[PDB]
Parts: sequence; structure tokens; C-alpha cells
Amino acid sequence: LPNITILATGGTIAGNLVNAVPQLKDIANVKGEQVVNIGSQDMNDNVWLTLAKKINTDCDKTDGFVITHGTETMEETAYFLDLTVKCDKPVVMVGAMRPSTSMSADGPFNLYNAVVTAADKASANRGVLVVMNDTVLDGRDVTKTNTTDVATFKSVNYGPLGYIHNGKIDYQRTPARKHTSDTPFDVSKLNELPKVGIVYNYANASDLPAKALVDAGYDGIVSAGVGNGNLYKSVFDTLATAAKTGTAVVRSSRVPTGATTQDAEVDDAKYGFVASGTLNPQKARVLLQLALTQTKDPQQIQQIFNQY
Amino acid sequence: LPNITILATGGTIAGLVNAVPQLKDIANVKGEQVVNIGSQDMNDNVWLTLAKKINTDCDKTDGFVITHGTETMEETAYFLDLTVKCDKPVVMVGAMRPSTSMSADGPFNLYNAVVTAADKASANRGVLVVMNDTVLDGRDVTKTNTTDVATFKSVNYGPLGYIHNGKIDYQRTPARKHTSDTPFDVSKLNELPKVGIVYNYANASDLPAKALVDAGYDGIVSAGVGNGNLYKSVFDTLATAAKTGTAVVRSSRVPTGATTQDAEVDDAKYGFVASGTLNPQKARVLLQLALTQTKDPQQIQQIFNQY
Amino acid sequence: LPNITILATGGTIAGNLVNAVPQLKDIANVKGEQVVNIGSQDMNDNVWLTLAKKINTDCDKTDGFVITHGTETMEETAYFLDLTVKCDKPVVMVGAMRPSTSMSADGPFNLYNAVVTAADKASANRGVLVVMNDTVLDGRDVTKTNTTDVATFKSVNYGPLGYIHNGKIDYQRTPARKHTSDTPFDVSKLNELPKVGIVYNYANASDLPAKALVDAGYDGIVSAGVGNGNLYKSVFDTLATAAKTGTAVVRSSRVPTGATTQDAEVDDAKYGFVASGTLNPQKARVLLQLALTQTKDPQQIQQIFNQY
Amino acid sequence: LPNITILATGGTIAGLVNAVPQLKDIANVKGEQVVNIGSQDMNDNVWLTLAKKINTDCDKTDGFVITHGTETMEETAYFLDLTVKCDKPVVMVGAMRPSTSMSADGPFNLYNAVVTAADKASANRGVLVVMNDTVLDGRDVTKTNTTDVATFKSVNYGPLGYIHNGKIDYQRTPARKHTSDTPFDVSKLNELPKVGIVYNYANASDLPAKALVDAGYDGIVSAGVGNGNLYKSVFDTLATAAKTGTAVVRSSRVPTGATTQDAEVDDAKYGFVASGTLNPQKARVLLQLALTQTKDPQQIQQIFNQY
Repeated sequence: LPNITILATGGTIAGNLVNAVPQLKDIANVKGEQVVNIGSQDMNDNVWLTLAKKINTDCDKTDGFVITHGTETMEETAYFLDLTVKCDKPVVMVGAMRPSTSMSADGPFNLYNAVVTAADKASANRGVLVVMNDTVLDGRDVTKTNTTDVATFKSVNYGPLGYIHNGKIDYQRTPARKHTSDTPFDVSKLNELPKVGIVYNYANASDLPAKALVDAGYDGIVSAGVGNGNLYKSVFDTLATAAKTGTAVVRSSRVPTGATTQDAEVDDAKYGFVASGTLNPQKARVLLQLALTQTKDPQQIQQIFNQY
Repeated sequence: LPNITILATGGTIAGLVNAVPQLKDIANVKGEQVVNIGSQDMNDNVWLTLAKKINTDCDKTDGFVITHGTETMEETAYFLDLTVKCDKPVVMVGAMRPSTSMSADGPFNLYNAVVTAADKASANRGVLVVMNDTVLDGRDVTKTNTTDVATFKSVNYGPLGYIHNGKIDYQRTPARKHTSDTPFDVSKLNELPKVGIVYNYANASDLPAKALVDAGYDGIVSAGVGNGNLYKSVFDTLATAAKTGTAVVRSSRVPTGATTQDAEVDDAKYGFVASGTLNPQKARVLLQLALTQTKDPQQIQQIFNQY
Repeated sequence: LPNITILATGGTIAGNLVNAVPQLKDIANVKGEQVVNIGSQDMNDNVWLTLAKKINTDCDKTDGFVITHGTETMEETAYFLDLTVKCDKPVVMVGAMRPSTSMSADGPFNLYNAVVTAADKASANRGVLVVMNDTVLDGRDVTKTNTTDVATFKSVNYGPLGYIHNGKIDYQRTPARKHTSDTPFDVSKLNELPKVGIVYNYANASDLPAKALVDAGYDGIVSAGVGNGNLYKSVFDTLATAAKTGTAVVRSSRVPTGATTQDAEVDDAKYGFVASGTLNPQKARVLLQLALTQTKDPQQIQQIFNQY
Repeated sequence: LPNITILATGGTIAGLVNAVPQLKDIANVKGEQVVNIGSQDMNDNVWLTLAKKINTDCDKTDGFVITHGTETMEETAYFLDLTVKCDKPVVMVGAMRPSTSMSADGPFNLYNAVVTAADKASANRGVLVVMNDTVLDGRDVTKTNTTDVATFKSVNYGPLGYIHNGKIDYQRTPARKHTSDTPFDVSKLNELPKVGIVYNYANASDLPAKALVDAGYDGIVSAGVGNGNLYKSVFDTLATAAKTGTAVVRSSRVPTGATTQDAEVDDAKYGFVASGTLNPQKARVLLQLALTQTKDPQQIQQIFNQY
């Protein structure tokens, strides 16, 4: 059987796991390590870095990775890994929307399908994956869609990669944007990422949140804008100013699906802004950080946002 | 024919009676420009004058159609939903495509909005939003896609009705209390309490929050992660704010579902309020209105459970 | 505690139930009877009738009803009950998309939420309900949306009535079309319903399926049409003929959401057809049957389709 | 500019080069009326002439746009998806609103269809359907709502791309084999095997099924309940049909999800084939094509697993 490493980041989503869900040993030789233990609402740069470094380091001593993670920021960590992992093997993330002690807990079957997915030769080369509710989803498009439903995770713009039925996966899609080993981002020698904060836009929005970050010298700000990436009067003036003094700004949107498009609502080229495409604000933050270890040029950051 | 007043807040979404002549077959239309701005610039002032206007001219017309940008449409709708005291239908409409583009959506949207406003059956269902052949309630409606003509949906509870050929099949009506059943009256107000929103994500900074607490904001709404949870730093900052008078609502960046009470965070211990299904921008509207009435978290929660 | 009767129609969706899901006895006094035992793909007129007659007969000796049922035809039985039950008390239907022995089986929590719903004073007067995946759905709009997902049941046109969190229900909607005790349909003295069959429309469709039913003297045919209730050349000619000789025909659609509207695509008044509104074909069959015990007039059957 | 041929199958969805002049900014357009019918009347003949035409004129143009009714659009798309042998893009488009209604959708749909057909990037993605700013693959696309302009979606796997300002962001491409990678060639055919569809519901009659078996149909597709299950009577009838040569595919009336193999029904024991995610109308298309190749259920299943 294939050797699969389980990397745990928080509490257990089932019930070692192998004793709590004994069916696991019919599809794989499982072994687990606790790399950290926190609720995902506390996820941060440190954890990301040690996760990536680990996966890259232990890549050759296993056939696949399953990463146990809270649902709250799952979509964030998934995209980060999608851009920094250099392992050929499958890296699959999984979680549970119900506590492992509640009746009809979802963790056990999710964990099982995650291992099934990691052990499938066909899962290789599709980038970092998230398996939930019988579905294989790519790290880039997947997002949390409902606060409590077991079926909350969906790839809202472009759809899932596959569905699992009885331990078999029917793959009918694979991501087109470049990921993992095709990206130029390498964090193996990094101890911190650039600082990137997110501001929200709504009626009568205050410019203070933005000004606080510009004053603390943040490397980039991501704007959760209204509609197709638009911004409130005040927030606009503040960010426009930031940009011409070296702060990098990405226009994203609080609207949950669709792309924030280039030069449509805002003259990006005139102000030096970057449009995030379909990346929502939290995902746009992950990319902007990674771009910033590479360049400060908005014209180039845009190219990056068009390729990954 | 019914008299319908069109209140314009921005540019024209069509081309009105001359641009879409079919209008005078269902109503006697008249329009005024109350303000002219893009909705991404919508603000407290505008809201107040809109409400005062509707309440004041309520008796000289049978229904209102409000032309508005889609960007903050869902915000204004909820505000009106809570402050209008007119029995008559108040309908909001917009367009996702410029009126000059081919296949522009404004004309038929405007048409169906007037149809909706002139329908006797539309009365008493609170402020409505009509887009893409659908009648949606001001509370649940939200922008779902950045560019799709079909972007507006009532994501948690669904639409009130569908329009086909100028007839509306109503199969639902809002249960939360709205318009004339709320205790909020802004007719004598010139400003609303100050309420800001902060976002949560991995490694989130506490600075945005601290900026608002330092400027003495009356309330902060937190766009949390998952079921209204917060990042370490933002938590500590908001928890402190709350015990010094600042009101804090836990909402969520997750587009559908309720942020529930005392599940993820001990709301009672810290004095927080959970927003239910109100997304952050909508939660800001209600917190503002609540704050003109009370500063008690235990009561603000009650308000969040009723409206 | 409230007394709740569980009426079982097939296999058990959990594991008496009270021993398999012991939490039940904290919210209700439960008692169960097996009225029949079949897979729901075999549901039929007989079963419907005995279900309705039972609920109506035992109405006064309990506070609420939970009906255990297969998912396959759930939406059919739910609507039938929605139109024939005369009990004031709550009638809630529930099922499971996963076998009760599979890991992460959904039956137990569904059953629990169904009992919670039935015992809630607020559930009364909202018509027959279906509780699945933490959601309260009305019998009329609810349909099966996916072949295997635990979250398959949704009220696709008008939305759910409420969501359950921790045994509390937040109701924010109630159905407007008349149901249960406001309908004129009474089956308490019936031993059979009129015969109503369904035909499908697609490219190059054959007229044989329709002609078979007209020749066997069916009381009504429901057409699963294409688009907004349209029909294929051949099927059209055959049904148009049927209608002017006394067969009642409803135009519905195979498209899963939206209304099949009146006189839009087909001149209903000229041919004597009835449009189903938002009722999908299987649901339109249930109503047509019930209307037929009352009238053969198409003009009137249409009124019925506009009221229930 | 690229030369694009528009093949019309019904009425005009716009008003073409004169009705939507912007067209001549992106392509040299030319059109022919190959047939003229409402798509609810689409049939085998039309399909065959469409395919033969595209294959025959493939070299005298850079791309095809096919104008077609929305009712059976999803059926024709899949058929072409399996029988076209042209490298060039073949795009289908329609309109949910009559070209004379205000806010008619045909013009911009047509525009984006031509844009799509002229894009070098659209090549090799199989037959496409362009509606409401979206590029969808012929296999997964289906009609989702009876009247909404946004009705077409690829409900199981999602769209291939979104169009904004005449640029397409492609992020997906179909994995199942299509067009020139399939073994189906109808260039020498004058008729397809006969395949009918039956529906399942409570108390379903077996007559519809029996009518087709008695008329010697080559195959029957069953729109089953749930995961492809069948009613008592329909089951017994189809099971019998299968062991006498009739081919039977279990599909489902449930609009999304796969009907899976050997889960609910023992397909191997009765000789049935499960359709996977193909809905009944789409399952009919593939069964027809398979039947021109084989009558073996074990092999028809393989076909259903590959295309």
C-alpha cells in the first residue's frame, strides 16, 4: 500500500487517527505528526512557512500528504501551499464542519476520502487539493460558502476537479493557472513574508483602517471593494496616494464570485493598481505577499496576477 | 393608472418615460433627481435624505421606484427597509450593464420595477429590490457576482416572487419586522452613529480595529472567519473595546449562513452581539440604527433577533 | 415533553430508534409504527392514501409526526401530504443520503432535527415539512437536486423556511399557497386516485409513450416539456388530440427550476392545456390527480394550479 | 480579420452583420440558413446535416458560430461535441428573450460568440456554448431555468471561461475526449439508431416503456429517481428488454450528479449501463452513437466512461 503522511495542524477531526478510523489501513500505510496545534482562525505566516518547508523537505520519504486543518482559513493555507509546494506528490487538505463528537460528524469520511485522494496516482500534478463532502477541489478556486453547512466548500467560479464515489475519483478537470513546481516562488530560505493587510469597502466607509496600514509601512494593501472592485471616495484617495509612494495595492472585491477586472471600473494603469481577477481578498493577499518577495513593480505584479 | 414616482440617485439606467415608452402603459410616471453619485460613494447623508423624502411624499403617490447603483444597493435597501414609514411599495432597481451597451439590462429592469411598484400585492412586503425578473426583499438580497446581470439573489431565504409578463407570482413575504413596524425613526436626525467594519484573515493586523477605537467609533462590525470567529489580535482588541463602551457585532465574510450566538465565541462573556444572517455591510446598517436607541449589548442582540 | 409519533415507511435511517439515537428522549416522548416497508423508488397511490388516512385519524392522539421515508420520491409524497393532511399538528418528513452503517452517516442527526422540528410550536401551520441537512423545507418547493450529496434537498425556486442551529429554528418564511386544512381535497373515503402519467420531451422524441397512455384511458398526462413548457412536434399533436377528447394535460418542464408559464410558448387556451407554474413534472402529477377527483374542466384545473 | 461562418438553424436572435454592426470589428462574417425550425422540433436529420456541413466546410473558414434555440441546445451541443472532426472552434449561441423585447440578450450573446470563435485559444476545447458572458463545454452544459437569461450552466464541473470586454480567461478544458478524438463518424449515415426516454416517478406506468420495446427501439434511456433507481414496473420491463437485445442506460431525473455504476442497481446482472453525469437527454445522444458501433452492454459502459 502507498505511504501517506498525515500532517496535523489543530485538533483531531475524527474520534491515533488510524485507531479512530480503522478503514484507513485498507487503503494506506498511515503515519501522522502534529506540526502545530491551533484553531485555524489563528493561522499565520509562521505556520504557513513551516508547513511549506516541511512538505518540501519530507517530499521524498512518502507518496502523499494529507493535511488536517480548520475550515475557517482553509482556503487561505490551501492557496499558499498551491504556490509554494515543490513536491510532485499529492498534497490534500481536509477538515470537518462538525465536532468529532457530534452525531453525524463529517470528519471521519472526509478524512477517509482525503487519504483515498492522496493515494490516487491520478491526483498528482493537479496542485494542492482540498477534499470535502465527497468532492475534490483545487486550492485556488475553493472557498468557504456557508458558515455551518457540511457542504460549504465549493469552487465557486470554475468548479471542482472531481467527485468521489466508493473510493474512486472521476477527474474531469485540472487547474490551468500554474501552481506548485511551476511557480517562481520559493520560501525555503524565508523567515517572514512581506506585510499585506486587507481593507473593506461599504457605504460611508472610513479611511482610517487604510491609513493605519500605510502609516505602519505595510508592503501592500488588498482592497475588498464593492461591485467590480470599486472603492469608496475616501478609501480611494488614501490608496491612490499610497501607491505612488511605493505601497502596492490590489483591487479585489467583497462580492463572493466573479473576477475583479482590469481597467474596467478604475483606471488601474493611471493609479498603479493591480486587479485581482477571480481571487477574493484573502486569496489575493496570499499572492500579493508572494509577488512582493519578487518585485515591487505594479506592472509586473499584474502579470503575476494573470499567471497564477 | 397608478401614479408612480421615480427617485433617481445616480446616472440613468436606460436610454425615462421617453427612453422606455412602454412605461406609460402601466403607470403615470414622474421623476426627480434627489442626488447624483455613483453608489460606491453612497453615504449617511444620502440615506437620511432618501428616507425623509419617501416618508414626506408618501401620500402624494401610489408607489416609489428608486434608481440606484448596484455596488451598495443591498445596503441602502436594508436601511430603507428599516426606516421608511410609508404603506406604499418602495422598489429599488439598477443595471449591471451601461445603458449604451448592446443588450443593456436597465430598460426591462426599470419596466418590471414600475410594474412591481404598481401592484397592489406588493404593499406590506417591506422595501423591495427588483432585478432580473425577480422580486427580492431588502433584508436578504445581496450582490453575488461582480458582473453578471443575474447577480442579485436572496442567498439565505430566497426571493419573494418572479415576474412574467407584468404579472407577479408572490409566494413569500418577509417575517422579520420592517418599515412601519420598527421603532427606528430618522426623520429628526442629521447624522447616524459611527460604525466601521474590519476584516479577518490569516495573520490579520489589529491596526484597522485600533484606528476606529481610537477615533471613538460607536461600534465596529467584524467580518469574521467561519462562524463569526476572529483572529487572535483582532479579538483582544475588540474584547477590550467592548468593555469600555464600544459595541461589537460578530458577522462573517462567508457570504451565506448565519453567524450564530454563543457557538464559536462566548458572546455573553465579552459583550459581543452575533449578526445572524446579516452580512457585515448589512450588520452595520442595523447596528447604526440600534445605537440611536441603546448602547446595551444585551439589547442590541434582541434587536438583531427581531429585525 | 411533547409526544411525537414516528411513522416509518422503509428501512431505518439510524443505527427502536430511541435506543439507536438516545438523545431523542431529551426533546420528546417518541413512539414509532411501521406503516409499510418498501424502498421509496416503489412508492405508489396505495401507500399515499394509507399515509394520509393515518395522519388524519391519529391526529388527536399526538403533538407531532415525523415520517421516515426514502429520498428518491420524498418530494412527491411530501407534496401529496401537503395537500391532503387535515391535522393542525406538524408533519415532518426525513431521510438519509447515506446508509446508516456508513461512516459519517447522516440519518441520526437528520432524525434528531426532524423530531426537534416536529416538537416546535412554531412549526405548526406551515404545511407539510421536510427536514434535511439542518434545513426546514416546505413540501411544495422542495426537490432532489443531486444524486448523492447529503445536501441534495433544496427549495429551488423560493427557498427554505428555516435553518436549525442547536435545536433552535430561525423561521423567516412560510408558504403562501394554500395547504393542508385549506385545501378542498379529501381522500379519506378514496381507494384509488385518477391515473396520471408523465411523458418526457427531447429532440426527435417519440409519440408512442404518450399514445400508450391515451389508449389505456389515462385521466391525465403530465408533459415534462423542453424550455418553458414546450413540446416536440409529435408529442404536441398527440396531446392536443387527447385534450379535446377529455384527457387532461398539464404542461410542465424537464428544466429543474422556474415556472412553466401560461399562454407564453403554447396557446394553452386554444388547446385546453394547463400550465404547471413552478411545479416540476412529478409534483404536477400529484396536483393533477387531486384536481381530477374534483373536476375535468381545464379552465378550472388551471385555477387550481394557480392556488395550490 | 478571421473569417467566421454563422450557421443559422432557426429565427434570428438579433434585430446579422447589419443588426449588430460591431461584429465587423472582430470578424469577417458570413452566414447561411441551414434549416429553419424552433428547437423544440430538433431531430436526427438536422443533427446529421449540421455535422456533415461543419466537417465539409471546415477548411474554408477559421471558426463557426451556430445560432440555435435554447430548448434543445444542450442536446445538439453534445452531439456535435462527439461528431465534429474540425480543429476549428464551433460555438453555439442563443437568446432567452425575443430579439424585439427590450433588454434583448441575443445581440451581446452573438457578439461574444463571435469573439469566442475568433479566439485562437478556443481551439481544441470541443464544441462550445456561449451564453451570458460564459464559455461552457458542450458536455456538461444544461438548461437550468425556464426563463432566466442566465439559465445555462455547467452544473457538475463548471464553465471553461468568462468573457470580459472581448477577452476570455480560460481556466479549464474538458478531459473527456471529444470531436476528433472520438470514433464516431456520421459522415456516411442517413439515420441514427432509435433511442427513447422514459421517466420514473411514484406509481409510474410501464406502458411508455413497453411501447418502445414493442416498436423495436434499439435503446431506452431511463430518467430514474435518485441515484438512477427505477420503479418496480419499469424495472421488470427494462430488465426483460435488456436480455433480448435492447440496450438500457440508467440515468436520472435529478438535475446534477452522476448516476453511478452498480450502486443502487446491479448493472452487471441485468446488463444495464449507468450514465455517469450525463442527464437523460444527453445520455440518449451518446447511446445512439455507441449503438452505431456496438450492441454490447459491457462495451457501451466503457464508452460511457470515456466520452
